[PDB]
Amino acid sequence: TLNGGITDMLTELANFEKNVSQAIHKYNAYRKAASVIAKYPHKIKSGAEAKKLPGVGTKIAEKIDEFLATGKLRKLEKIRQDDTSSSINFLTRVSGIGPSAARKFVDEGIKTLEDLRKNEDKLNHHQRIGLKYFGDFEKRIPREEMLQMQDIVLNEVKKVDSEYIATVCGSFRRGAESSGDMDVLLTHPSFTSESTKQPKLLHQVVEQLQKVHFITDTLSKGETKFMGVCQLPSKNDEKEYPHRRIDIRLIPKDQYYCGVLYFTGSDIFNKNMRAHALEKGFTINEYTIRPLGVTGVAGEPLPVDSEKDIFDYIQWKYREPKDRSE
DNA sequence: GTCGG
DNA sequence: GCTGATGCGCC
DNA sequence: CGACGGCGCATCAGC
Ligand SMILES: *CC[C@H](OP(*)(=O)O)[C@H](O)COP(=O)(O)O
Ligand SMILES: [Mg+2]
Ligand SMILES: [Mg+2]
Ligand SMILES: [Mg+2]
Repeated sequence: TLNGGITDMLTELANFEKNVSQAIHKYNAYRKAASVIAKYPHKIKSGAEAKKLPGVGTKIAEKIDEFLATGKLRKLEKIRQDDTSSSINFLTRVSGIGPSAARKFVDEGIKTLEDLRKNEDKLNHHQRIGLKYFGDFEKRIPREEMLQMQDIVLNEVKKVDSEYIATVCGSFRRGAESSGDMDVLLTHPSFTSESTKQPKLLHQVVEQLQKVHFITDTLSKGETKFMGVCQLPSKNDEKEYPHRRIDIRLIPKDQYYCGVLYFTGSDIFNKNMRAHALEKGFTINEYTIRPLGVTGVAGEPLPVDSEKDIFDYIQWKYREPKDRSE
């Protein structure tokens, strides 16, 4: 838990700026600072010491001085006592209630868990499922359950078409001991950057996972991205496993490396790496790495035959998945 | 909130 | 219907 | 002082 006090302070400040202030760049600034301090292999003894790290400026240095002197932050003390703030911070924990919906709900007097359950007809489909599994979704998944979930998905995908490849990404591919959810990258040879030679490629997989009662609910679904809910089967007379979030992303098979880089994360690593790419005159998305032309208009996709090729282009030494976490 | 022209 | 803007989601 | 990562799906306004 080294500099755990400081990183917890910065995360709380980030969530405030995101949820209450709707200040996305302040949110990103706080999380970048939190991530760089988490990686620092010494007990920070001063704001001046922290300020030497990239992402920590004058204002974060001053808060760290306050926090090390007093073990708290008066700004955070006040946010915690503010009723609108604490109402908004609570509601934003429901899947599908963002900053705008939370403030809207608070404006209608809907501020608590009881208030939401009374007001189900005021909730869209996503929000109703977020409410139904509120408690379940705050639970982390042990790596042991992630391996059982992997076995069901990979085995069920093989049953639809042996040409599908399914890869579990997110914190699981980074080798975390627990995961917030299950992120699945899907490829099929019939879907490339050049041609969709078969329709319902994602649909057929979702349908098989519904048929064996693994996928239990849908939050959203298009041609390339599924967002839903799944659950491990339980034994005779055992308590049921919690319901879990599942994301499935179908990526063009020739663009697998850009796709697996994106879907492995972490989010903060992606933002740091894409920001660095821009500094080096390249743009990275889940599909391609492209050069920026004279104008600032992206050029043709560069050849990529490995994750490492993307690192090479922007002149970074390769980071294994396990080294891309916070 | 921070960084780099 | 379509297109473009916005909210909320993913890493 | 401008830029800050990039894009999928749901929803709604305007034509
Ligand atoms: C943490 C201190 C703040 O840094 P940012 O530009 O959010 C400001 O210095 C104080 O502003 P406040 O939020 O009005 O206290
Ligand atoms: Mg995840
Ligand atoms: Mg996910
Ligand atoms: Mg995540």
